[PDB]
Amino acid sequence: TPQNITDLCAEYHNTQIHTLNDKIFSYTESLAGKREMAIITFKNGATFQVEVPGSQHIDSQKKAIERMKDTLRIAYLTEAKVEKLCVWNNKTPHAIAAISMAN
Amino acid sequence: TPQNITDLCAEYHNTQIHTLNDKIFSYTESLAGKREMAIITFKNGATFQVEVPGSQHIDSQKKAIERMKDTLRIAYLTEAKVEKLCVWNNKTPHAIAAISMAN
Amino acid sequence: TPQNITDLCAEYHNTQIHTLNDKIFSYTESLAGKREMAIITFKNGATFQVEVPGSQHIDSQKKAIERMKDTLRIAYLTEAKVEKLCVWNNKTPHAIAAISMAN
Amino acid sequence: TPQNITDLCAEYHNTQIHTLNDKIFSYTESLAGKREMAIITFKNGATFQVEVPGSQHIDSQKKAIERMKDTLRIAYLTEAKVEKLCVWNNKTPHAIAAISMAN
Amino acid sequence: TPQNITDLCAEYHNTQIHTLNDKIFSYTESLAGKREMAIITFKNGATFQVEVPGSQHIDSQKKAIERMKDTLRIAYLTEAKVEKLCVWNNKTPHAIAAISMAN
Ligand SMILES: O=C(NCCN1CCOCC1)c1cc(O[C@H]2O[C@H](CO)[C@H](O)[C@H](O)[C@H]2O)cc([N+](=O)[O-])c1
Ligand SMILES: O=C(NCCN1CCOCC1)c1cc(O[C@H]2O[C@H](CO)[C@H](O)[C@H](O)[C@H]2O)cc([N+](=O)[O-])c1
Ligand SMILES: O=C(NCCN1CCOCC1)c1cc(O[C@H]2O[C@H](CO)[C@H](O)[C@H](O)[C@H]2O)cc([N+](=O)[O-])c1
Ligand SMILES: O=C(NCCN1CCOCC1)c1cc(O[C@H]2O[C@H](CO)[C@H](O)[C@H](O)[C@H]2O)cc([N+](=O)[O-])c1
Ligand SMILES: O=C(NCCN1CCOCC1)c1cc(O[C@H]2O[C@H](CO)[C@H](O)[C@H](O)[C@H]2O)cc([N+](=O)[O-])c1
Repeated sequence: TPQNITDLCAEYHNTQIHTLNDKIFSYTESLAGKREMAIITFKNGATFQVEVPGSQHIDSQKKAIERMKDTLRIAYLTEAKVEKLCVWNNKTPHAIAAISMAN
Repeated sequence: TPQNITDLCAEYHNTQIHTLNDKIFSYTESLAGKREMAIITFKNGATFQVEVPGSQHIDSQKKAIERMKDTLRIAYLTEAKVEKLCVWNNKTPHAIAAISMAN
Repeated sequence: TPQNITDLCAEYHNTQIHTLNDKIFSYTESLAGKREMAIITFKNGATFQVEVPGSQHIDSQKKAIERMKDTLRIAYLTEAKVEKLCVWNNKTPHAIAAISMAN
Repeated sequence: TPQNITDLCAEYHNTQIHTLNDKIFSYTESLAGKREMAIITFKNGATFQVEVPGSQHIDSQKKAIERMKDTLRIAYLTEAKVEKLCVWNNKTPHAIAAISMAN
Repeated sequence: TPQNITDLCAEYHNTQIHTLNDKIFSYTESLAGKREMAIITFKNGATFQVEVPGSQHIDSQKKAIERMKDTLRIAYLTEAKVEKLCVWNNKTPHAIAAISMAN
C-alpha cells in the first residue's frame, strides 16, 4: 500500500496533486436532488468538489465519500491546515480523491 | 458543474439565496412523529427548516438531509458564520437546499 | 411547517414546554437491555429522558431518536444553553420530543 | 423508567456502581477480530471495557454499544469528568452498562 | 479478556507494539477505489495505515475499521497524544489493530 498521498494519487489516471498548505476558506454542502455534494474553496480561489455519488464509483467508495465530506466539514470548522489534495482533473471543479493534513 | 452555492441554487425551480453572513441564533430539532426536522433562526428573525423526509425527496437526498442536520447543529454550536442559504420558497419556513460557510 | 418549538409541541397531545435557559447539568446514557436510553438533568434537579425506542414510535422516529441522544451529548459537553424542551408528560421522567438551543 | 444511573443499575443482576468523579486517564480501542472493543482506565488504575458485541446482547443493544464507545472517546478527548459507571461485575474488566457525567 | 493494548496485541500473530507517546504529525484519507484507507505519520517518520476492508477482515471488524478512522481523524485534529499502537507488522506500512491514548 502507498505511504503517502502523492504515491497514492499516482496510481490513478486523470489525477494530480494540488498543494494548498492552508486552511479551507469556505465550505458548501447541498441536499438538492442530483447535487448531493460538497464544495470547498481556498483563499487563492481554488475550488474543489466531493462528487455526487454515481455510477463512476464502486460500492466500496460510497462510505468513503461520506467520510470525506465529514472530514472537510470538521477541517473547515477547526481551521485545520490542508497540506495536499489528490484530485481527478477531468471534472469541474476538480474532484477530491484524497486529502492530507499536516501543520 | 456549479462551482458555488449561487450557481447551484439557480438550477432549481422555486429557490432563492438568502445572504446571512451571521452565526445561527437558535437551533431546534424534533423527534416527534411526522415532525422529524430541524429549524434554525438568525437574529434578524429569519427562520429556516430542514424538511421532514418525504416523497418530494429522491433516495440520494435522504442521506444528505441527515448530513444537513448534522451540519447545522455543529455550525450552531461552534458559532460558525453562515454565508448563504439556498432555499425553496414554496415552503414555510423556507426549506434549506444548500448552505455555505465562510469567514 | 412549525416556525418554532412551541408551535411544534402544540401539535401533539400529552406535551408541554419546559423553559430552561440553562446548560445541561448531567448526562447519563445506558446500553443495558431494555433500557437503551439517555437521561439529562438541570441544576435545579429537573430530569428528562430520551425514551427507549418502542412500539409507540413510528419508523421515521428511530433515526431522530438517535440524533437527539447525539445532540444532548454534545450540548452537554459544550455547555450549550438549552432554551426549551418539548416533552411528553405522560412518562416519568418526562420524555423529550424536541429541543431548542439559544444563547 | 429510572431517574438516575444508580436506580437503572439496580434493575440488573451482576451489576455495581463505581463512583469515579474523574476524567478518563486512558482510552484504548481495537479493530482486531473478536476483540472489537474499547477499554478505559482511570488514574487510580480502575479498568473498564465496552464488551465485544455477542450473543448475550439483544438487538436493541447493538446501536447503544456503538454509541457508548463514541461517548467514551469524546469524554476522554474533552477531559469530561465521569461521575459514575454502572458495570457488570461478572466480566474482567468490568463491562460498562451505563455512564453518568456531571462536572 | 485483555486489560490493556499490550496484552490484546499479544493475542494475535504477526503483531507488535509501537510506543509513540506523541501526537499525530499527519493524517491522510482516500476515497479512491481500492484505496479507501487512512494513513498517519509521526514526526519520527513512522507511518501507519488503516487497511482497506478486505478478505482478511471478518464482518465484525467492518464497523471497527470505520470507527478507527474516525478516531485517528479526531486524535489528529485535537493533537491528542497517542501512547501506543498495536499493528500487524506483516504489512507495509504497518497496519493498525488497536490504539491507546494517554497523557
Ligand atoms: O431537489 C430536487 N431534485 C432533483 C432530482 N430528482 C429528479 C426528478 O424526480 C425527483 C427529483 C427537486 C426539488 C423539487 O422541489 C420539491 O422538492 C424539494 C425537495 O427535494 C422541496 O421540497 C421543494 O419545496 C419541492 O417543490 C422539485 C424537483 N422537480 O420538480 O423536478 C426537483
Ligand atoms: O410522536 C408521535 N407522532 C407520530 C407517531 N405516532 C405514535 C403512535 O402510533 C401512531 C403514530 C405521537 C406521539 C404519541 O405519544 C406516544 O408516543 C410518544 C413518542 O412518539 C411518547 O412515548 C408518548 O409518551 C406516547 O404517549 C402519540 C401519537 N399518536 O397517538 O398518534 C403520536
Ligand atoms: O439474564 C438476563 N436477563 C433476565 C434476568 N432479568 C433481566 C432484567 O433485569 C433483571 C433480571 C440478562 C443478562 C444480562 O447480562 C449478560 O449480558 C450483559 C450485556 O447485556 C453482560 O454481558 C453481562 O456480563 C451478561 O451476564 C443482561 C441483561 N440485560 O441487560 O437485560 C439481561
Ligand atoms: O483479526 C483476526 N481476527 C479473527 C479472530 N481472532 C484472530 C486471532 O485469534 C483470536 C481471534 C484475524 C487477523 C488475521 O491477520 C490478518 O488480518 C489482519 C486484519 O484482520 C491484518 O490484515 C494482518 O496483516 C493479516 O495477517 C488473520 C486471521 N485469520 O487468519 O483468521 C484473523
Ligand atoms: O477510483 C477508481 N478506482 C478503482 C476501481 N474502478 C472504479 C471504476 O470502475 C472500474 C474499477 C477509478 C477511478 C476512475 O475515475 C473515474 O471515477 C472517479 C471517481 O471514482 C472520478 O469520478 C473520475 O472523474 C472518473 O474518471 C476510473 C477508474 N477506472 O476507469 O477504472 C477507476
